[PDB]
Amino acid sequence: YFMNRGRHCLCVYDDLSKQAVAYRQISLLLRRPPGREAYPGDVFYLHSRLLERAAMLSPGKGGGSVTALPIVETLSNDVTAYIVTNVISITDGQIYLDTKLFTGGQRPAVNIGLSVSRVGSSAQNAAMKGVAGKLKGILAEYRKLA
Amino acid sequence: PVADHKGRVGHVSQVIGAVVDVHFADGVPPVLTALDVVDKLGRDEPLTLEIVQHLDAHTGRCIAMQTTDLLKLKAKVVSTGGNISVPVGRETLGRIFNVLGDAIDQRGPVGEKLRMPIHAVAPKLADQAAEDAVLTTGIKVIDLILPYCKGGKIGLFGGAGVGKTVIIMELINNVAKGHGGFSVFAGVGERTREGTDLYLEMMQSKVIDLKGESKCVLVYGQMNEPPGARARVAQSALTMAEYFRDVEGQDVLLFIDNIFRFTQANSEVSALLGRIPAAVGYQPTLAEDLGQLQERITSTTKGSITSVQAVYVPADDITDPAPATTFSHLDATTVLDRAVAESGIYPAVNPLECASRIMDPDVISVDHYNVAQDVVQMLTKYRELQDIIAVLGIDELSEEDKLIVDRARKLVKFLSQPFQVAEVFTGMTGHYVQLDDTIDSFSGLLMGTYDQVPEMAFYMVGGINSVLEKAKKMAEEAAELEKMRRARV
Ligand SMILES: Nc1ncnc2c1ncn2[C@@H]1O[C@H](COP(=O)(O)OP(=O)(O)OP(=O)(O)O)[C@@H](O)[C@H]1O
Ligand SMILES: [Mg+2]
Repeated sequence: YFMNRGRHCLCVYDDLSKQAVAYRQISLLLRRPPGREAYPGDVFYLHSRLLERAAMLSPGKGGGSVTALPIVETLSNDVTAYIVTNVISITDGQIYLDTKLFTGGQRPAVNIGLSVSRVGSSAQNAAMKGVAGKLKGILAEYRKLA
Repeated sequence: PVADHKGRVGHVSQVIGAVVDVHFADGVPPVLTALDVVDKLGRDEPLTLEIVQHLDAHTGRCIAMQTTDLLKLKAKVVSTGGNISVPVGRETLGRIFNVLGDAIDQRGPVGEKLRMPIHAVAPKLADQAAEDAVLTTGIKVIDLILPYCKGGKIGLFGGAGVGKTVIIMELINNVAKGHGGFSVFAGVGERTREGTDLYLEMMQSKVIDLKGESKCVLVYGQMNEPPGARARVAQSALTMAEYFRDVEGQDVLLFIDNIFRFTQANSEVSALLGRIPAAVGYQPTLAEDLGQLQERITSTTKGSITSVQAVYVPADDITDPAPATTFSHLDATTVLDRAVAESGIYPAVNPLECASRIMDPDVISVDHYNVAQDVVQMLTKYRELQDIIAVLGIDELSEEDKLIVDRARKLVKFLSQPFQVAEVFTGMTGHYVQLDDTIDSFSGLLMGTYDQVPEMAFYMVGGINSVLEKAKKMAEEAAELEKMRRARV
């Protein structure tokens, strides 16, 4: 509603892992052929059409936007699961929270190595651009040398 | 009021395992309705069915609470006019019930004021409570790393014979006996001998004073019971707990052992209902059943329910759908590991895989939080170092890495504790460590003031004072041995 009227919104889904379970339950009860891990065949398309609705409208349509922050749970840091892979292949990035870092005292446990933002510096303010650009190189060198 | 379908006559149309289909000429009663089989059938006990599905406008699929032996087609069935209801009130205190609410202790009639259906709607958002406290259990690992919250939901995850039952008994002894409010022990798919042992223990400790006022209720559907009763004993026990919480505003303790058997029974019945299995082979409604059951186990604005649930992990596979789905429904999670138990460390809690909700400086004291975080960091670093140690050796570490390894080994030994209920297995008097003592001892150990104390002094002891006493005894023995060796010259 706010996107189509020149305003910006943030949508948080906590969490898509359980929506997939609910959809699988509904499909199985209604006699749908099970797929991988008993999930329905069109389980990717569900999240794919859910997350494609978050966009940045052009100036001709108002300029509003919706930002999506879907949340997904893994088991023993296994990102090879079915729905986890599907969601990773849909979003424009990922903030991977590592269990080992969380217990090691690092909070938020953002694993910079496994995290990525495909938008890049385009989504940064002019003030933050230079600081982040130099910081990325410094951290990369520190991790390599460490 | 009286139900409009009470006394409705139906006939058994199909029998497969514990699932029976009943045909009603005037229309199938509402789902969850309780039906009774009227035909004698030469059975030794009555037969009761619960409607779980509607096949059509006249046929309904039901699950039997007793064995369906000697059950023929066309057998007459009569509706009871409502769901399965169980006794509630103070009249149930000190008694032993089954899934149907019948007293199985062979004592006088219950004479309850009223009964309530086992199936009920969970509390709404407006009824939720916002109270956070700390429940002192007397166990160093739990009180330190994963403190329990009063009125919260607790879970113990573990394999077969890891120590789930022992921890539950220790918690019962250390809390329920000295508990102001009431308690409910729900046995779901566990050994029947354990129920007898618990009943004897309660009677001996006067927790259940048959000649006076009792403060506990026992509801037991055990392994021998068919899958129908093992999927509803939990509902009945939780209904009694809900009555105590709401109708009296009383604090209640709900010990469920084991909650995994509930999901297992649901899966077994679902396989017969003709449903497509989910992954592994569980019913597609695994998450929904746990959600409906757990959401009822909560503390509202009227009363509080502190629930301790034992979760069985089949084949030690913690990723199994049943235990995996239970994590999201718990305030405190206690994960037990078989390898830890095999090393002589009891309890076998794996602190790195455990978590608590009240691990917050706004709830627990600042010193408690800092000490717990430091212990977790030390254990995490030691686990990382163990990968190198197990390949090359301890001597291939840095100078400070050796210090971390020694401190972490002492921490691992120190986390062990002899329980007052495991004296037979441990052969040692149990300990009850105060919360403050645990924090002080662990804070001192982290600082390094106990580097001189031997590593084994921390094994199977209580507070720091016990550690020092054991170290003194070990030093005396070592001095005696050294004196004997020297005199041999
Ligand atoms: N705290 C403890 N101290 C000493 N021994 C323990 C302790 N906990 C468990 N054990 C040992 O492990 C055995 C099995 O414990 P327990 O009865 O708690 O099993 P469990 O976790 O309930 O498993 P299951 O019910 O599936 O058999 C005990 O008989 C005892 O020998
Ligand atoms: Mg047990």
